[PDB]
Amino acid sequence: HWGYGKHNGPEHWHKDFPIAKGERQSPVDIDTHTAKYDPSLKPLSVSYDQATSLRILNNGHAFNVEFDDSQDKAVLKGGPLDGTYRLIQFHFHWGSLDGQGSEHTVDKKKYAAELHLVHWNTKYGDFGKAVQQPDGLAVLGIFLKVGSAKPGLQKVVDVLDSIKTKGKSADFTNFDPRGLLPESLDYWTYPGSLTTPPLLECVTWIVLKEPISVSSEQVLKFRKLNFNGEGEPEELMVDNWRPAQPLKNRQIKASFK
Ligand SMILES: NS(=O)(=O)c1ccc(-c2cnc3ccccc3c2)cc1
Ligand SMILES: [Zn+2]
Repeated sequence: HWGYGKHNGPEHWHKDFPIAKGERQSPVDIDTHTAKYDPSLKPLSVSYDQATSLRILNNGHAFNVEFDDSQDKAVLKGGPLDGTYRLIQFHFHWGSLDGQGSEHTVDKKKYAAELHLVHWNTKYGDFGKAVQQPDGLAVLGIFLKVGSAKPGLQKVVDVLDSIKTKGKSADFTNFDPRGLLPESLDYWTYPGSLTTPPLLECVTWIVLKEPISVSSEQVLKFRKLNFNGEGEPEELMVDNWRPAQPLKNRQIKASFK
């Protein structure tokens, strides 16, 4: 099955998921000089004060911090969006080296990691229905650069030892995702896809221009996770990013001048 290795990595996915060669695939390079300022773009509305985190899971390609999405608790609105999107999970993509790891790039620059806060459009009733719709998901993407530690990330880092291998999960209640956001909510936005199989073309991408800083030790502990399950040969969970895909007939808009 699919993964990030030489024999099952992004270059192979199209054989099981032909949409990998589609017209609105993610991630993309964000050419900041070609992205046009759109003065009609509204500010983002990130309402996370009532977020209810539940669990953290090693799913064999990343770790997901999952939320209660059975009610409107943590929601994304505004920006390019119509309607209300419920937070269901966030996860990261990261590198084996500080100089790579993000999925989106900015003027071809790669960050050490990228955070994805995944939300689904409540008008479709549940997550599984939403991913079948071209406006089903809104993913808030946030770059991570290596520098000073991010205090609000440390509770995530601390628990990774307990979910080292594929299929392990741990209680993760009372985590506040507001501690993962940068100061500014200026963003770029474009229509795209899931960056992992099934690669469905259901995502409005909202990528924050301001990265967050994490410490070398924080990302180091990301890289001690495992792709494999317990009892199998150890494969470090590193370089779980898909590279930039052709922009094709899309325009990236900027919320800011
Ligand atoms: N990396 S990303 O674009 O933010 C992202 C990628 C994939 C999913 C996801 C994962 N597994 C699925 C299984 C069945 C249906 C939809 C799925 C979506 C959810 C979010
Ligand atoms: Zn992702």
